[PDB]
Amino acid sequence: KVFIATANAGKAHDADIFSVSACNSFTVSCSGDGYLKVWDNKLLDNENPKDKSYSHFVHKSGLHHVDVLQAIERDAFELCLVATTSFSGDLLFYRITREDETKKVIFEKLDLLDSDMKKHSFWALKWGASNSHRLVATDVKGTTYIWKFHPFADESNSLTLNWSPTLELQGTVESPMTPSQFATSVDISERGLIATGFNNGTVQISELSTLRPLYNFESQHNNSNSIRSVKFSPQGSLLAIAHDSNSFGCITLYETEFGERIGSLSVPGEFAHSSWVMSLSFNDSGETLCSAGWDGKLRFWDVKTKERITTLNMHCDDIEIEEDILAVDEHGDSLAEPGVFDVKFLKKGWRSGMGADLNESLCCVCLDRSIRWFREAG
Repeated sequence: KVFIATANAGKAHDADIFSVSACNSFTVSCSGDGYLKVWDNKLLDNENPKDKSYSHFVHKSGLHHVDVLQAIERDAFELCLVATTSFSGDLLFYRITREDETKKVIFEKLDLLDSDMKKHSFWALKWGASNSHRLVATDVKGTTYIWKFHPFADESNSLTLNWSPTLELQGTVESPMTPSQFATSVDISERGLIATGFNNGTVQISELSTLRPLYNFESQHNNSNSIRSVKFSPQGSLLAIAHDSNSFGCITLYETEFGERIGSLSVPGEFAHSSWVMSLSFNDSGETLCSAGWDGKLRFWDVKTKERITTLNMHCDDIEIEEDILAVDEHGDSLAEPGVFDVKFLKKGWRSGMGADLNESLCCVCLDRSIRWFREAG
C-alpha cells in the first residue's frame, strides 16, 4: 500500500503545532500559540484547507494535546467535543457546532471539571468512545485520571436532546514509581485496559473497570529512554510503545496479558527512525501502524510482518501554496526535513475530496508549522 498527499496548509498556526486529531466532520489541531484550529474535512477538490478553517484562542500558555469526541446520539444529533491541555496544566473543553447554514464553526467552552480537579497540571489526554464515553488524562506528576462523559445531565434532558454534558470522575491510578516521573502519554483500549507512559521509560498498565494497576514494565536503559507514545492496537492484545534510545527512535511491541516484549519495528536493523519517534497511530483494522519521526519521516509498518511498507519524507516545500512554505525556523536554520510532532489516521469516509472518499486517510503536523493530509492509495 502507499499513501499520497491530498491537501496541506503551510504556516497553519503561528507557533509549534504539537497535536492533531479528527472526527468525521473535521480535523482539529492545537498550537503553542494557544489556539485550536478546526479544519472542515468535507473539502471540495482543489479547495484551500485554510478557506475552511476556523480558529479559537484557548489559553496563553499554549496547547500541547487535543482530541475530539464526535458522538452520534440517536442517529441524527451531532455532539462534537474537543478536549485540549495547555502548558499551564489546564484541561479545557469546547463543544463544536456549525452555524444554521453558514457552515461557520462555533466553539462553546464547557465547564466540566470541579474546582479541586483544576488544581492539577494535566498533560496527555484521550477520549475512549462508545463503551458510556470515557476520557482519560495524565498529570505531570504521574497520575492517570478517568471520567465517564455524559451528554445529558439526566434522562429528562436526554428525552428532548437538551445537551447538558457532565464529566463524572471514576477515579485515578497512581504512578508505580517513587519519585514519581512525568507521565508523557496515555491510551485507553477498546477492551478495558489503560496504558500510561513515563519519561523514564516505564509503562504502567491498568484495568479500566476496577482502576487497579495490573503491571508495569521498563523499556530498558544518561541518554533519554523516555516513552513518547503508547497505543493499543484495535485488534488483539498488542501495545506499541515509541521511545528514545540513545539519540535514535524505537518502537517496541508488547503483548498485553502479561506485558511481555514480543518484538520491535525497525528498518535495515536497529531502529525505527534515525531520530525520536514522536507519535504513533494505528489504522482502523490495526494492520498498519504509522509512526511520526523527529527525522521528518512518516513510516508505515505492516504489524503482522513487522516490516516497513513505505516511508513518506516530509519537506518544507511540499506545501502547495508557495507563499506558505516556511523554509527556515526562527533561528534561521533549515526546515528542509521538518520533524513530525503528531500523526492521526482518519476513518474511511471522514475525508472527502481529492479522491480520499471511501479510503482511510491520514493527517500529520510538522515543525515547519504545517498540517498535511494523505490518502491511502491502491
